[PDB]
Amino acid sequence: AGLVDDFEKKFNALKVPIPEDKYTAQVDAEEKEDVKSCAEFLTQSKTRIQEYEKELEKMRN
Amino acid sequence: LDPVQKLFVDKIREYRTKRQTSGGPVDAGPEYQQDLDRELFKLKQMYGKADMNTFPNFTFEDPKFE
Repeated sequence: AGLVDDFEKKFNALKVPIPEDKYTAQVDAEEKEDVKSCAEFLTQSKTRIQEYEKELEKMRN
Repeated sequence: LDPVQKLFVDKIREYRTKRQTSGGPVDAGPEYQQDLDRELFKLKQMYGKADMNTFPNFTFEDPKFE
């Protein structure tokens, strides 16, 4: 006896650890590559794309 | 027969006697012990040699991620 009581109090009083990030810079590494997708690549690309449409109009016509 | 309870008396007596003279295997003598000692070890084997008067606690970590 008294062992269970020891373990009991210690268990109820106790908290176990937690597990934690190695990486929440990945979260951000996105928005940077997302800048890559849009502005950097988007804009120059967008301009080309648009032009072809208008182009196609006249070359249909 | 007729004695119902007078028999139970006869049985009863020795139960108290042994308890009020506790020591070894109780009037049994060593013979109970010799079995007991093995049996107690065997049960330890079923749970391994982990102490039962200790409280366990450890930490736990992390691995590769994506």
